[PDB]
Amino acid sequence: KRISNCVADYSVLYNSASFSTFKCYGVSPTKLNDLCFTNVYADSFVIRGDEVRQIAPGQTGKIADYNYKLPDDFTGCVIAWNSNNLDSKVGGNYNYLY
Amino acid sequence: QCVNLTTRTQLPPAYTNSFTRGVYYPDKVFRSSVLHSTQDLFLPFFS
Amino acid sequence: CSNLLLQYGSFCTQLNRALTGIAVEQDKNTQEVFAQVKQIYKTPPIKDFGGFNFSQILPDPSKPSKRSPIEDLLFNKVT
Amino acid sequence: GWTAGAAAYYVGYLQPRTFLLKYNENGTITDAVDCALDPLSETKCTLKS
Amino acid sequence: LGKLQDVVNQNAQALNTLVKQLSSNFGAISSVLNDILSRLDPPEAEVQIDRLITGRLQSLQTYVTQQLIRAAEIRASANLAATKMSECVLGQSKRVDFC
Amino acid sequence: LGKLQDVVNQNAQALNTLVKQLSSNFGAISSVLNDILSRLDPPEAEVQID
Amino acid sequence: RLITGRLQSLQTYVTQQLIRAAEIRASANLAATKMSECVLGQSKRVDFC
Amino acid sequence: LTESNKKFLPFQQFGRDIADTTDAVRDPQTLEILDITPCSFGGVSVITP
Amino acid sequence: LTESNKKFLPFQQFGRDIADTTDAVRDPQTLEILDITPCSFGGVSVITPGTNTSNQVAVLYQDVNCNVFQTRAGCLIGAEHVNNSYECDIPIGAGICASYQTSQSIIAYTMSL
Amino acid sequence: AQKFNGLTVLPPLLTDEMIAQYTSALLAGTITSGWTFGAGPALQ
Ligand SMILES: *[C@@H]1O[C@H](CO)[C@@H](O[C@@H]2O[C@H](CO)[C@@H](O)[C@H](O)[C@H]2NC(C)=O)[C@H](O)[C@H]1NC(C)=O
Ligand SMILES: *[C@@H]1O[C@H](CO)[C@@H](O)[C@H](O)[C@H]1NC(C)=O
Ligand SMILES: *[C@@H]1O[C@H](CO)[C@@H](O)[C@H](O)[C@H]1NC(C)=O
Ligand SMILES: *[C@@H]1O[C@H](CO)[C@@H](O)[C@H](O)[C@H]1NC(C)=O
Repeated sequence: KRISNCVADYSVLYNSASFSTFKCYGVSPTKLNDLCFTNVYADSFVIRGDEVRQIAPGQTGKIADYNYKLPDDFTGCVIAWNSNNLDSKVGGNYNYLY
Repeated sequence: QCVNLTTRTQLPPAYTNSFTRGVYYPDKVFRSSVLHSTQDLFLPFFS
Repeated sequence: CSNLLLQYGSFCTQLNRALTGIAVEQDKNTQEVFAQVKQIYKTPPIKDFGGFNFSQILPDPSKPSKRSPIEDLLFNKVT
Repeated sequence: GWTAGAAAYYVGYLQPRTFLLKYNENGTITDAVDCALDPLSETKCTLKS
Repeated sequence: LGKLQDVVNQNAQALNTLVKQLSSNFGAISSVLNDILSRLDPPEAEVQIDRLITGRLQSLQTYVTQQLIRAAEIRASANLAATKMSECVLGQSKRVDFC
Repeated sequence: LGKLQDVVNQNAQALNTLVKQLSSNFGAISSVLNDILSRLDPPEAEVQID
Repeated sequence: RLITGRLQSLQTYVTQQLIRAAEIRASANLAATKMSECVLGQSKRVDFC
Repeated sequence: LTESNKKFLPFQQFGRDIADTTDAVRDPQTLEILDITPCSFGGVSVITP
Repeated sequence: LTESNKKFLPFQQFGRDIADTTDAVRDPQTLEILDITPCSFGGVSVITPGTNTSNQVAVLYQDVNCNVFQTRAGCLIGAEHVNNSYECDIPIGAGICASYQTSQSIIAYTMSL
Repeated sequence: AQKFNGLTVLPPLLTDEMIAQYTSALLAGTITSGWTFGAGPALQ
């Protein structure tokens, strides 16, 4: 996703009190809105609970090296939360690939 | 839609020489009375 | 940036003192080359020096500047 | 049977080279000097003059 | 003139290069210190700002050396000019091939 | 005397400042090298030593 | 660290060479004056030539 | 932001100098060439009798 | 890999020098001693007559061994060599200069004292 | 040698031959003219 010619704050994106993990190397929350960025991109995907550890700058594995390589200057904030009541179903949900 | 052409006699392509051509502004800044160098994609002179 | 400069605040002490020493030495160089005499000698109004023409090195009153005609050429020659 | 008038178009490919750009007081480009074309042109762009 | 032009051109080139130092990263991810503070947290960006301190300190430390060396040679030049002023101008010097 | 006092004071202030250089951390977490060896293991405190 | 380690050896040699170039120039200037006075004439400066 | 006397070509947003410092920028809306000059110059000195 | 004239003791493989550089190796095929010498020496240099005088230039190599004249200070190309000697203005090295004389081209000659 | 790692040595503009030829002319002028050759035209 590309966001251009738009105004977007992030206080509403943080006070939901529902995100399980919050790995944001963009800025500290108080100083992440006063300054400017040129373009905010969105890379959304699904992953298991044992592979969120490998999504970090400077780590190896089977997902962070073969699907999405994180650079050393990975300022992209990773917001992760559990929504297992919608994207999974009984009988085996195999619609997601990796 | 499109149609097809028929076989006819053409002319082979020729090769000429450029003379100080293919120079553009490499950036959107203003510079006055300065001689600066940039590393971008340009057409070589006398190529 | 200034908080981490305190670990190298001693380094900035010599650099400020070296340029201060350089600047005061450049100032001191001028008085050792030009200020040999402590009395300003005025050029006499009589220009009869036995045939020696001195208008080229002595200052001229035609211009507001006190520079000689060869000094004005020297001033404009170097950027 | 057709006619196309008279035209001539030139196609050239760009290469990554360092170019020395000259600017006047109006801000437009007057001349350009390459660094990998001539040894004389190399001396011009290394001396930045 | 060469002796009056090199002392000015060498400064302007040396003064220009100090500006050129701030345009280099010194092995960091950015040149300006404000960017890494605005795109990374200060606890994590302490390494990048520290290598910017060392790179800019060394360039300033380098710049001080040749300025001190350039101050030394002109001090020799000013001493030579002072001796020539006291001898060749303020009297007649018997030193042959000196004035 | 000015030409004789500067060559002693400048040396003395240079000798004094070398002692002052050992009181700075240079971006580390301590000034004295014995402190990090006492509270941190040498495999981990190698970067602070270097 | 190898780049800055090999860098740090260079200006130490360069500053050393610049100081050595300064004293050679001072010695060359002294020899030039001795050449201009002691050889190309007779110098009245006692205990100099 | 002083009133300058030099105009830009109608495709450039910034403006630099010989020392490569951005000291001129045109406004996105009113297209006004406003010069940039810092305020903090030099230090302070004390005269003691 | 030049053919050296120094014989190695029959228990060694490599060979160093006063400057501590591996410049001598023994080929394990039939035990011959071969020296090691780098092929890239120095850099390039360009001779320019100056503005409003000429347009052509001469290319000088610093320590590279080879219209083209093999000078003492390397290879000089683009400048002809003349046995006559005059006063020079553009220094090159080792008592040889370059100048633009008589059309007219860039010449290289020994500097006249 | 010291030239195997790119630390080349630039030969001087004046070699030992013409420096010796400088000194011979300087010696010849000193013994045949005194100091007038160093302060103008060479007398005898
Ligand atoms: C000293 O030399 C200056 C040369 O600058 C003489 O001034 C020139 O005099 C001639 C004769 O009338 C004029 O045509 C020139 O225009 C003058 N030039 C300048 C720059 O003033 C001056 O006359 C000489 N004085 C004496 C006493 O010989
Ligand atoms: C270009 O500069 C000249 C001054 O040399 C000036 O007279 C002229 O008007 C300028 N061109 C434009 C389009 O303003
Ligand atoms: C340069 O190389 C040629 C051929 O390779 C050789 O004949 C010549 O002697 C070499 N020059 C020197 C100075 O060794
Ligand atoms: C210069 O003259 C000498 C005289 O014997 C000759 O050997 C030499 O080849 C000449 N050089 C040229 C370039 O003609």
